[PDB]
Amino acid sequence: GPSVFLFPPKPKDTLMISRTPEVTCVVVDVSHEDPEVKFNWYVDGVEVHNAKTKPREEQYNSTYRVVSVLTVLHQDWLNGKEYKCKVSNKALPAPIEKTISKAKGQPREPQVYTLPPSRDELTKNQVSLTCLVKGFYPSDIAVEWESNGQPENNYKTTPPVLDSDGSFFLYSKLTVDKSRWQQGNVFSCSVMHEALHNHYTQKSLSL
Amino acid sequence: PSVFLFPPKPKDTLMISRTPEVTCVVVDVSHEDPEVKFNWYVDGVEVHNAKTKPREEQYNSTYRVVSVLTVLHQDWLNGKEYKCKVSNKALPAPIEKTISKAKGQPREPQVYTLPPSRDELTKNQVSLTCLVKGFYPSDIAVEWESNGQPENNYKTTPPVLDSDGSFFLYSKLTVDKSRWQQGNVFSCSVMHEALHNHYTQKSLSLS
Ligand SMILES: *[C@@H]1O[C@H](CO[C@H]2O[C@@H](C)[C@@H](O)[C@@H](O)[C@@H]2O)[C@@H](O[C@@H]2O[C@H](CO)[C@@H](O[C@@H]3O[C@H](CO[C@H]4O[C@H](CO)[C@@H](O)[C@H](O)[C@@H]4O[C@@H]4O[C@H](CO)[C@@H](O[C@@H]5O[C@H](CO)[C@H](O)[C@H](O)[C@H]5O)[C@H](O)[C@H]4NC(C)=O)[C@@H](O)[C@H](O[C@H]4O[C@H](CO)[C@@H](O)[C@H](O[C@@H]5O[C@H](CO)[C@@H](O)[C@H](O)[C@H]5NC(C)=O)[C@@H]4O)[C@@H]3O)[C@H](O)[C@H]2NC(C)=O)[C@H](O)[C@H]1NC(C)=O
Ligand SMILES: *[C@@H]1O[C@H](CO[C@@H]2O[C@@H](C)[C@@H](O)[C@@H](O)[C@@H]2O)[C@@H](O[C@@H]2O[C@H](CO)[C@@H](O[C@@H]3O[C@H](CO[C@H]4O[C@H](CO)[C@@H](O)[C@H](O)[C@@H]4O[C@@H]4O[C@H](CO)[C@@H](O)[C@H](O)[C@H]4NC(C)=O)[C@@H](O)[C@H](O[C@H]4O[C@H](CO)[C@@H](O)[C@H](O)[C@@H]4O)[C@@H]3O)[C@H](O)[C@H]2NC(C)=O)[C@H](O)[C@H]1NC(C)=O
Repeated sequence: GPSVFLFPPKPKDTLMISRTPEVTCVVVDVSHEDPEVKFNWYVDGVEVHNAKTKPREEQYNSTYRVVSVLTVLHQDWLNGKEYKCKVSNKALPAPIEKTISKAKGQPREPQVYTLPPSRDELTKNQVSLTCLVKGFYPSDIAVEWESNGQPENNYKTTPPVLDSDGSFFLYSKLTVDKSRWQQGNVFSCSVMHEALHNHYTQKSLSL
Repeated sequence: PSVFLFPPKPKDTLMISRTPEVTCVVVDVSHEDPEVKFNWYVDGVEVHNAKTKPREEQYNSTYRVVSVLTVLHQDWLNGKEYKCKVSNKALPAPIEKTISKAKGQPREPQVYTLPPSRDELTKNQVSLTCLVKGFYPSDIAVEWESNGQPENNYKTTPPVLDSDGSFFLYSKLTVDKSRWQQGNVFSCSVMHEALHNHYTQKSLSLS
């Protein structure tokens, strides 16, 4: 009994035309008795025929895996067009269908706020710098840290929590050594979201 | 006939006035096959303190049976395991399931209260920030109180594994800009086993 899994493009892939958003349809538990699989793709009902399906790979449980990837348009995804993957197999009484698209709802511009560290944390070895992004819809977002054009990598981004007013919020905490923050250095919190102008914004944070 | 187990709520075990109540769930019950059985084993030894709630009726014609067992607070904190066993006339084997608290040395959380950014002053409301970090396990509970009464207009982020192996999160309490300008004091309460008396709190006020 095969099962089908569908995945959305990464949030950054759609916010800039420099990248290529894609939707991947994965089939697992492909029986050895009947390993033939056909992929039918549909976008808002009408069938599309520009899908690039890779040949099957046998897994270690003697079950094959077929993967079909369809490259989508940036504006089509941001306009909320449903993508449907149809998988047919001789071992399936009925074909399996999976649909995916952007979450419905009017886009909402996120608010970016940078918080200087608490006074209590000025005694410890390292100092936490926090960035608050709130009110953005949908949850597809990307937050990054850098200083003087150089990325910072000791940070963790929280999952988008559903706020009380139907919107989303999250926190991105950057961990830095004490000495760096004491020198009056400037750090920037970079946020990319579809409701922001040019799908990008940043705010500085210094002593 | 799927078996699912869930741990007690993190706040239940930290207060002796509550009940942990480990929950065992059996979904996709067989329509014609009745009498879902239940048995419990604690560290191997069988116990009989279960509360088998009467079943419900779901929309897809698959009812649910839940068995409830209350455990000792220290037993869960000491890491004792719990095993729920099920049987039926549609189940060939007695499918089991075991759950225990996360293994590892508990670490004391650090509580930091952060003020709203200067850019957020121009809005009708301001968002308070409480930073909890460096705690393990992820089982924790965060609340907000102001002048002896509970503020409930807040959302708490899920725990996130940090780079050192500890967890962290945030909680955002939203209050009207009028209240914050007066000088009202707001407290962030954190409950964890690694804290003395399983409780600590930090205040936050305009000054
Ligand atoms: C017919 O209809 C059936 C019922 O209808 C329901 O269907 C639902 C989809 C939904 O629409 C409902 O509205 C509707 O009523 C339906 O039955 C489904 O079957 C599903 C089959 O997968 C099953 O889904 C699983 O759910 C669990 C967790 O479910 C809880 O949380 C989610 C949200 O996170 C909610 O669904 C819900 O809130 C569930 O309840 C939580 O648990 C308990 C409740 O008992 C609460 O805790 C207690 O609370 C009380 C409070 O009084 C006490 O305080 C007590 O002390 C507490 O303990 C808790 O608060 C509840 N809420 C929350 C938020 O937690 C998911 O985790 C499952 O995903 C996991 O499982 C798969 C398969 O095993 C794995 O891929 C993986 O599991 C684990 O993953 C780990 C990853 O790190 C890994 O390490 C582990 O090893 C791995 N596990 C194993 C064993 O290996 C996934 O992560 C899964 O989605 C539904 O729960 C069930 N319905 C109900 C009501 O239970 C039928 O499917 C449907 N169709 C048919 C054909 O019958
Ligand atoms: C036979 O073996 C198959 C292959 O498994 C491999 O081989 C075996 C021998 C072992 O070595 C495995 O470790 C190895 O992986 C099995 O296929 C697996 O089936 C299960 C279902 O039973 C699939 O689980 C599903 O996973 C979804 C997400 O999967 C992505 O993320 C995984 C990490 O979390 C990653 O490991 C996967 O490879 C996959 O990667 C994504 O790929 C896409 C495109 O390629 C990328 O765009 C993504 O970025 C990738 N992801 C990441 C994180 O980078 C889950 O979403 C899904 O859960 C959902 O559905 C369930 C209901 O089904 C809900 O309960 C749940 O809440 C959620 O909604 C599900 O867990 C697994 O992915 C399959 N493995 C692979 C590699 O695809 C067969 O199952 C096995 N059969 C038998 C009979 O033994």
